[PDB]
Amino acid sequence: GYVGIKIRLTDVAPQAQELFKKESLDVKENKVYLVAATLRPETMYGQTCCFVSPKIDYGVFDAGNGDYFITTERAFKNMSFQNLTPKRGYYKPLFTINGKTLIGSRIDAPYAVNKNLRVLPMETVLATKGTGVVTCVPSDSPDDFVTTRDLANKPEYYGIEKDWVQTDIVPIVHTEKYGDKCAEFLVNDLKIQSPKDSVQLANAKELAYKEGFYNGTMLIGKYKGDKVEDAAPKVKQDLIDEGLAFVYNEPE
Ligand SMILES: Nc1ncnc2c1ncn2[C@@H]1O[C@H](COP(=O)(O)O)[C@H]2O[B@-]3(OCc4cc(F)ccc43)O[C@H]21
Repeated sequence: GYVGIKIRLTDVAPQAQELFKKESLDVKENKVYLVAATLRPETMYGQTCCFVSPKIDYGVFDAGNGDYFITTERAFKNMSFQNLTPKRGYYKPLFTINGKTLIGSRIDAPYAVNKNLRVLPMETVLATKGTGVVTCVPSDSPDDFVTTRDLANKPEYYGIEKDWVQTDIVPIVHTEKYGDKCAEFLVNDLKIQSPKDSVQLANAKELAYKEGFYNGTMLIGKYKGDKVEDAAPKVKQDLIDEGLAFVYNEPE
């Protein structure tokens, strides 16, 4: 399974405003969330944006009790089978929305120390994995770092504005092998120049995880100074207790 991170949609992008208005779904009154799937809840302090795929047609689903989730239909269907939605096996969204239509939207990500976060495009989101929504932690995720780099280097070309992408990375996890921004270290060390270098990125991802999780120390938050291995389950439970996240499993 995954930890679903409830990223609050505070302001919708101009191209999506006419869509949300037609549905009578005010993001100021109602709680509309992009639900990002993560296995690294301890890294939520370093969220710099939320990624959606331009290729994916997301659903806006009734999550019950005034909540609304933006995910793939596959993911929401899975959530319905484990008491996270109003009705078991019901997964028709209120409406469908392409990832491109959400780009530029403003969001509030749980535990993120950086402010003024935006929804940005990620071309390499695997549509059949998790929720199809990926939160961006460039300090420790090689995929997120390489995607952020390309967006920051040619923002207008990528259909975004300069101020929407954040490059001033706040360190979250200290490591002995790769310093305090292991993803930056590893992307440079392995000379990964494109987000589509899947084989090398998978290598970097695993190296970053093993060192950061098993040997890393938290640099921020309630568990600053603690080993990541000890802190991670505590951060996860805190997020769940505070209504900012939840766990959900998949078939098989
Ligand atoms: N549909 C998708 N397409 C591409 N990537 C996706 C995705 N859904 C989630 N992810 C990414 O893969 C991680 C789980 O890795 P495995 O399952 O073990 O491969 C998740 O945790 B992680 O979230 C924040 C984070 C920080 C970090 F320092 C490292 C990783 C992540 O990035 C997410």
